[PDB]
Amino acid sequence: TLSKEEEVLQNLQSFSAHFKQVLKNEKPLVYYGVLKAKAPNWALWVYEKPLKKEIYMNDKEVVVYEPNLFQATITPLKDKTDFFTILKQLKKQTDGSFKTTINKTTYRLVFKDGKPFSLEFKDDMNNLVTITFSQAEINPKIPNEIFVFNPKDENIDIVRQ
Repeated sequence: TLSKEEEVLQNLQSFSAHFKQVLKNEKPLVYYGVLKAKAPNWALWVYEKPLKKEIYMNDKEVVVYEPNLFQATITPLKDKTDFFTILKQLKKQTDGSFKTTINKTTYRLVFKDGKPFSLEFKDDMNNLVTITFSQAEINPKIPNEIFVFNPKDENIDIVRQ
């Protein structure tokens, strides 16, 4: 009664992948990085190119660290919308994609060769965000400390918005 993709989501406890992030508008400026996610609701997005940014996320908040600025911006989250939460919520659609809606934003996951392949949603400006995964790993061992925002030094301005 579970498809192969449905079993992956049921059994999933961690995930890592390289990603390409495209936002559709004037000219596609494409961001590249690495994603690590882990139960219960932890996620880390490391952008490597062309800008370096680290986005730590859990159930309660998101931390956006901009090393070029020596600044971290913290936003409390009212809805659980981290990557692992979304996956554990997806339901299979008639077209074979997977979807879920959280706070009026619909997220669409497509699989390929048995692994998460792409994630698509509108941002809060109604712009379409497409994230494509490569070198995807199902249930890798990801050490917990990777997820701890450790400045590490203390030049960092902490901005709350």
